[PDB]
Amino acid sequence: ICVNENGGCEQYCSDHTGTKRSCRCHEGYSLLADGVSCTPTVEYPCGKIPILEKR
Amino acid sequence: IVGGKVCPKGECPWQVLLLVNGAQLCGGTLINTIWVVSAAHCFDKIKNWRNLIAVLGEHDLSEHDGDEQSRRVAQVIIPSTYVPGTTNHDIALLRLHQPVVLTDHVVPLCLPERTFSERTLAFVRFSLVSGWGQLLDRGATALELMVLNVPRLMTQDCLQQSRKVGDSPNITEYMFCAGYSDGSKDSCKGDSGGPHATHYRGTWYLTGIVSWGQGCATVGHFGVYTRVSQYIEWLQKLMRSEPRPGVLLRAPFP
Ligand SMILES: CCOc1cc(OC(C)C)c(F)c([C@@H](Nc2ccc(C(=N)N)cc2)c2nc(-c3ccccc3)c[nH]2)c1
Ligand SMILES: [Ca+2]
Repeated sequence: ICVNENGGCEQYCSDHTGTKRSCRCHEGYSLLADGVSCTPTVEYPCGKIPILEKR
Repeated sequence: IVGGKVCPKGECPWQVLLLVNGAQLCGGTLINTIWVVSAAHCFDKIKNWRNLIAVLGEHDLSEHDGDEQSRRVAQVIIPSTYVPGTTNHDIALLRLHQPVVLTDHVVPLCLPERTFSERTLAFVRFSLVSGWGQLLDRGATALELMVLNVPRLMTQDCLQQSRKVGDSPNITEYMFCAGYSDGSKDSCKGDSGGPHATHYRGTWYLTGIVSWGQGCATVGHFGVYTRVSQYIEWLQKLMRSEPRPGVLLRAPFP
């Protein structure tokens, strides 16, 4: 699943036994209940531009 | 950077400026509050290891605006496979003596997982390359941080689209080509060590390091970047390790 369109994950993807897939996030983010989206948990998460984010 | 534009202040917040005795040395990429990724070749001619400074939140070299944060570089980690004066394995991992403070102007770039970088990021066509390097080949360096959007090429396509120059170094699996062959846009030697940053679903990641090329924006040639995906596990293991006395450290690769 992960090899195809990142398994639908916004960030990291792990393949499991069968058609099972777990999305994951970089530190400073949490996975949403959709199981694909990553939301920041810190004021300055990596790879985001504050002046553009706050705009 | 040749043929780019000024990166608006705060829009390249992971950009690092490396200084030796206050003189511009190289670029770098902040990946968390204490670690910087740069190019190993930046350090081939260093003698005064204690005079090496990393500057975060830098934008304009002619003025101090208060957003700049300077830190001494406590450690420079180079893979054992890197040979000074050669092109392969061009990566260095730097530990800052004290963490930088994250602010609107100082933010780390995400170091991606290897699988995500190889299967997804490697297929994003365009990425940004940045630095205070030469504005032209054999020209002056920039006072304001510059940024350029470059397309990535498969190595087979890079070699077929390139002008066959004698004694040219091989493009290994630890490198990738990005840029243009028309001589209008490229990163330059003074941008060495700087980020090649890739956007994916609202987040930016580290995919490359400004490494080498034939001149700067030379017709028939592309920029060559260190393929960061090959070093993820090597970087992660070192970031979890205790500091060791002495600035330079050669660490086994793989
Ligand atoms: C492993 C490095 O291998 C190198 C091999 C080179 O030439 C081959 C063809 C043999 C070469 F020109 C370089 C220069 N870098 C550079 C970077 C980007 C481009 C580009 N067009 N995108 C072109 C050239 C350079 N950077 C420095 C440098 C930079 C800071 C502190 C200390 C030294 C010295 N030289 C590096
Ligand atoms: Ca400044």
